[PDB]
Amino acid sequence: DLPEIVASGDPVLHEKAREVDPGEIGSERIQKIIDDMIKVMRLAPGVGLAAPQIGVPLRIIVLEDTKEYISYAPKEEILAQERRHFDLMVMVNPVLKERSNKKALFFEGCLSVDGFRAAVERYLEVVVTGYDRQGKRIEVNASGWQARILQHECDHLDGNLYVDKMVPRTFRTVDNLDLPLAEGCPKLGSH
Amino acid sequence: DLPEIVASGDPVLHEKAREVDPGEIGSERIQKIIDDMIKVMRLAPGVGLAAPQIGVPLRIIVLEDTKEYISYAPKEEILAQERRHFDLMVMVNPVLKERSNKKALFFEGCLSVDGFRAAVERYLEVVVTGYDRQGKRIEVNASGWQARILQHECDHLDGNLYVDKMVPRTFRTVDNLDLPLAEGCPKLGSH
Ligand SMILES: [Zn+2]
Ligand SMILES: [Zn+2]
Repeated sequence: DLPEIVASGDPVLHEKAREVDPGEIGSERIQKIIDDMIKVMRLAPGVGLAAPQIGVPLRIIVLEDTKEYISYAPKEEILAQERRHFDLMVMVNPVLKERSNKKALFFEGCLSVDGFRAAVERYLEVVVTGYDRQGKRIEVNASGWQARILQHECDHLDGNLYVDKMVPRTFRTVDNLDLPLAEGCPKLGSH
Repeated sequence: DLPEIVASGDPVLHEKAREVDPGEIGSERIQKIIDDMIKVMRLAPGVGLAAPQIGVPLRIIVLEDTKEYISYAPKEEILAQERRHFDLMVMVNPVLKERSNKKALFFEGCLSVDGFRAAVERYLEVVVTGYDRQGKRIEVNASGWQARILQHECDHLDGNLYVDKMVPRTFRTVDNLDLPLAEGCPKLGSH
């Protein structure tokens, strides 16, 4: 039977999650959770999902950008965002940190806050250490849309949601997403 | 037929509205708009509504708390918020200023962002100058839930929405509204 995605308000989403004990990473209990996450993330079509997003107070994140997800989207868009597909990925106790201060500005969404989008700023290049699905210890280096997902997803693990990181007055309805930015709003894009 | 409430994203909501020319206040054109607002505000049951919330880039706000709106709501709640009914009110080119530093923390919502609530801080006592429905000049002094509505509604006139003023990690689904605050969050209520 499957767990649902929790929405804002639910304390689990706005509280620091506990590090999963390496070694228990291989645990069936945990491997289950990881599978659940992966599934849900794919279920309601998404590219990221943190344990807390399903009631699990653990530091576990799953991510993936399939060329089919990207398939459907403005070529010029996909370009500017620097979005590229990347095989499913799982990280327990990830520890993220920017590889450089270059940043970018685009809209984000979260399955815990649907119907809405907001332009938030993220680091363009980042590096995340931590363990992989098998309790093995990995160092993933990324940039572009993948770096954003990592940041987004890792924040979830600290109780932070994009809404408390968005630029003023860019917040909007999924539907009005393509509407013009209000004057005084930074323009989208990189450096 | 009637105008609909615009949702975030729509530039009108995030841009400073223009002062309505005193004298045109009595204008039928404007008196219409004021009526529309009053209607809509009552239509989808609400207590505040700013011109921009219906595509009108003007500095006009309408508000009203009926003992019937107040009717159904926790007696201890209504109490703590210091909410009291007040006859419909209309203000063009209102100019609001706190009467004192004292503040309070409660959840707010906006018809341009439904399904969501967030705890935002407001001034407990305030004073708003400006004209009334008839182009007549007024000075309204308020406190409690009425002061909040004034602030909320006036912000709309400057392109500011509560989301860019909410306390971090209190944002939530209408449904999860009664859920516990996450740890590290200020407690609701007046000092
Ligand atoms: Zn999310
Ligand atoms: Zn509002």
